[PDB]
Amino acid sequence: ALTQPASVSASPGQSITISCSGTRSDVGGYDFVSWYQQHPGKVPKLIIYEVTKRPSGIPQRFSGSKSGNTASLTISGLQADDEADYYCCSYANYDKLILGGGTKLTVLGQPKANPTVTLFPPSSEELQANKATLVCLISDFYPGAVTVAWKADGSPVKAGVETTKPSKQSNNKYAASSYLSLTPEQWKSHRSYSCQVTHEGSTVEKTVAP
Amino acid sequence: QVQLVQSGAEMKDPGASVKVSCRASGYKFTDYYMHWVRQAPGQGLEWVGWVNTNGGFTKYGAKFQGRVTVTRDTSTNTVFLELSRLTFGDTAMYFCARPMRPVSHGIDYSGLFVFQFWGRGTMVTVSSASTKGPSVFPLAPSGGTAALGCLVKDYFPEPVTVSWNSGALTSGVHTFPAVLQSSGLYSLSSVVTVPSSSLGTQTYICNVNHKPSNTKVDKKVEPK
Repeated sequence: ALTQPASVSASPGQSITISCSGTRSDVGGYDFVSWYQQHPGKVPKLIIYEVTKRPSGIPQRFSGSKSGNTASLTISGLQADDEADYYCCSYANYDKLILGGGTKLTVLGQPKANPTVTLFPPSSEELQANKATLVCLISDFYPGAVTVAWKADGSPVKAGVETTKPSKQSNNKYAASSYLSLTPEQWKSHRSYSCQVTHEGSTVEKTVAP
Repeated sequence: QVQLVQSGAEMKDPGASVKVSCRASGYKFTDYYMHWVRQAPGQGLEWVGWVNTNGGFTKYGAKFQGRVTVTRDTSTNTVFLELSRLTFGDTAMYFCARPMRPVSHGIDYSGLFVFQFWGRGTMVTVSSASTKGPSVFPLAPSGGTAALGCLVKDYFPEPVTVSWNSGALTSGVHTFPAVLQSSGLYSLSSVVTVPSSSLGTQTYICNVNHKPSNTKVDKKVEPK
């Protein structure tokens, strides 16, 4: 409902900023933006509310702001313990609360690494079973988070998508996978399908066709 | 001093119903609403609904209208979340969360629009009543590297093991976590990054074993 980057990162001592884009009906319409910190396997924690305020116990180096339809969370004096997933939230018309998809904050252990992407076509074996799966492989990247967007002849596809949480490779870089379910007719009928991968330092779009 | 204590994890069949409980303490119960927030595995937080504990009035999120019913018992300081007609898509951690201030009806609702205190969450898992073996499909290959792999599609339950070339091939091999699908079945893929120049001369075979269905498949993966 709200849009956040997949990940942000920086060195200890530095600062990061996480954006949270919405519309006039929510972020742009009210000052009811909150942010939550979720440490791996722990309960979410309120860190910002009403765009700029903090609940008690949250240090001053956590700050919030907004401009137009986009809210931002800024964390300075980065510490290892800041490593966590961060979610924004807003009141929205009408009588609802909506949230962003989440942002992984990594306190860099190593320099960043750009992803390599491979997009696999459906196999003839799957096609002859009247089904089709496109598999988008994302390899060798760091920090470990990406956004994957599927397109059909240039236009967005949201149905029939499953995506793995990033996993760690034997060589300690990260990988992810995404799967787009199609009919054989869709596969044969479009000029092309593509997998567009957004990572912290680069974007890659791979295209495949029959 | 505020505490929120939730009931234990639940495992359910599709179509069943479940009622999760959240016990509140450390504040005047009816002065505050209560939220329910969920998190499907590997996914983001989603707002499910709120209840005004003073009186019981409820509002629900868009995708949660109907199959979700939130109640409370003011005599025991307990809030309930009932899910009916469970689907595989309902598999998630369900958190109760208290907002930060009482609402001023017709005047100020700012207090409501945050999740200040959280329960530890209650896992609800909707589990396939089935055993299905996977279909195994080749992921055909083609900086001097190339990727190839196998797609292990539509199986239940876990696990599936995958090796390459009877275990001989290890470098560049990566086997992903399974994705839970809306059907209640899993899929996974295993890939291996290899020299492009090895394509068409080296042989690549994925060895798949899904013991629950006694599915053992060796699939040769050839270039396009």
